[PDB]
Amino acid sequence: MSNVTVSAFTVDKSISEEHVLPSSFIPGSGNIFPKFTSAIPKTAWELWYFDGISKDDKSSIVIGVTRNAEGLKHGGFKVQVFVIWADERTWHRDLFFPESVVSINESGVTDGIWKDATSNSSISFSCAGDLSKASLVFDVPGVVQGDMHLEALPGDTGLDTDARLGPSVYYVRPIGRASVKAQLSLYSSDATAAEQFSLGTSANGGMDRVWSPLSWPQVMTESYYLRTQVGPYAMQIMRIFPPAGSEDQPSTMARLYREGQLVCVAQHVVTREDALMTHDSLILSKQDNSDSEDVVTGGYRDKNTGYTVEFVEKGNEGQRWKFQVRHERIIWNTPTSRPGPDATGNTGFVEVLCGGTIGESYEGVGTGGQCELS
Repeated sequence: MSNVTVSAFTVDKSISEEHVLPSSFIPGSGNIFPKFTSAIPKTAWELWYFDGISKDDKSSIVIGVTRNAEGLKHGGFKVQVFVIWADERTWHRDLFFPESVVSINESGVTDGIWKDATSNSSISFSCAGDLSKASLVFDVPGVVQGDMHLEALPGDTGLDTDARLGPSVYYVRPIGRASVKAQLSLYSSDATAAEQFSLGTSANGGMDRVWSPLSWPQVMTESYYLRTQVGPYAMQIMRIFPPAGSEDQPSTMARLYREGQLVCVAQHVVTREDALMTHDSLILSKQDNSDSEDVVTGGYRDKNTGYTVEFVEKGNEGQRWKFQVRHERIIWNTPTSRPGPDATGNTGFVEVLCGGTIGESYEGVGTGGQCELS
């Protein structure tokens, strides 16, 4: 009943056994529309990611809307929802929907609807054509109901930058920098009680769009995610280490903004400020200050308490921005191996940051995540 372009998947019919090639990356675009349009191969995956974190009280919300075959045994395509309250209570669900539909409508809005007709449940996202905002509607009775809204902050969009994350993954950032609001009713597992969640004030966040034809262990052994507003600064980092047995350099899709102006476009990871002066570069190193009072580690074999971030502008005269990243609160700990002293895992953090150029000590909070595969 309207002039739509549509990719309608069901978990029963859209998972292919043969290998499929995805449509190509659209430079300068949010790439919101799915790249595996008719069927998705067993190893491939697609991600629509949204988060926000309150500078005022450190409440935070994290949404992963995915297509991939791993949910097949679970009854559909997975959506992940994590929240942490100001008081560090947490809530989480993996939700599986048989139907996933992404469409572009007559006004240019791209809508994604993950639905489960027989439980009257759905989670949807909606991206404005100009990516000036995106909103989500949670409608899962007895589980989660409410909405989330992201508004793009003024300035450069960063969409005219390289989105490759190594040779097998594309990491696009449709909304790099946004203000965020979220209100949810969150139910207990038995659905007899519900708690209210309101994202705190002065919340920042954004939206990322990620996809690959290869499984996670085929593209990386470890990843670090970070998104934060630090006074005038805003930065988004994804850094991976190459898969086991490879010998590539680490990869990164890392960006630094100042007053909304994109000032460092780092596609390379280095260990030293002079290692690669022909390119904007990133130094990302773990820290271990287990004696500090305001720090946490993940719940697996990585005992790092934080990271040092340094953006190194290109050139002999290039600027340098350095930020300390301290893990302050645990949003989630989920395993990527069987239990044990050497177990690996995936941890989400409320991060606290401080830094800038020399002579600056701006502060903010951010969302962090680290995953180590085995």
